[PDB]
Formats: sequence, C-alpha cells, structure tokens
Amino acid sequence: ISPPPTANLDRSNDKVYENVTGLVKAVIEMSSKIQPAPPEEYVPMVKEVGLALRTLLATVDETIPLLPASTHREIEMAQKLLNSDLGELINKMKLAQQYVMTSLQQEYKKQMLTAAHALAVDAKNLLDVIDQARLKMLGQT
Ligand SMILES: [Cl-]
Ligand code: NA
Repeated sequence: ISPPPTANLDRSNDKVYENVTGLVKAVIEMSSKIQPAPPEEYVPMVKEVGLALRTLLATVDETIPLLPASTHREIEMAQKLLNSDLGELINKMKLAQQYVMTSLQQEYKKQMLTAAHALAVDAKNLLDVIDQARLKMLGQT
C-alpha cells in the first residue's frame, strides 16, 4: 500500500482524502515499528490508529447528505467494515500483550500486521466509493 493516488479531483480542501491519508500513514507507521517494540510502545500506536479512524468516520458522516441516494448503501456498508477491522486489530493486540516474552508472541504480531493491512486496504476502498459518488454528483460523462 502507498498513501492513495490523486486521480483527477482537486484535493485542496478534500477532508475525506486528507483523513484517509492520515489513517493510512498511521497504519504504515505502526507496522514498521512493531516487531522490535514492547507493549509500552505498541498500545499508543494502536490508539493513534483508532483516533485517526474516528476522525475519518465523522468526516464521512457529514458528507453523505451531499451525495446521491443510490450511493448511500455502500458507503455505509464500507463504513461498518472499517469498524469491524479495527475490532479485529484490538483483539490481536490484547493477545500479543497477554503473550509477551513467550514463544507465541510473534505469531501474535503477524496477526496484528495482517489486520492493520486490511484496515488500510478498506480505507482506500472507501475513498473510491466516495470519489465515484462525487463524480456522479459533479456530473461526469
Ligand atoms: Cl470533504
Ligand atoms: Na440524490
């Protein structure tokens, strides 16, 4: 995963976009940091991801009303998905701190990374839905 491409839309005051970039950067940050890190360090990293995720979700809540009825369904479903994904991520994080300095620690991290990476893929996916819904509204041929 890179931070997201920019397609044809102007992103200067694109909040959805800014926030998705935030949440994506935060996942990447955590990932590069994990394997060497004690719990004193990895719990806050995961806190950060949740914050960036809440920020994104409120931004989105505000944008729905401005986009066509036809599109609302998916945008909500794709929202659920990201709450779910974070659910999964916290699970694996509690398991890894439950299992520190044991042998099974590190498969517990491999499961954190797996879930963090779905979170970021699904963020990027939300972006696309939103963009497509805008393009519709702005009147794309
Ligand atoms: Cl916006
Ligand atoms: Na509409």
